[PDB]
Amino acid sequence: GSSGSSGTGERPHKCNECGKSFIQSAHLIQHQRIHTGEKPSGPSSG
Ligand SMILES: [Zn+2]
Repeated sequence: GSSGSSGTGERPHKCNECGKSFIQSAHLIQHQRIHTGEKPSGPSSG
């Protein structure tokens, strides 16, 4: 059991991709991007 992000000082917003955290949502909503980029090659229509 690797305890991570356990202690004092937490945020109401956390990334579901890696697990990071941010004070404001706008901060996270933007970060999550680093995980999902643009792939116009994929077959997925649209
Ligand atoms: Zn992340």
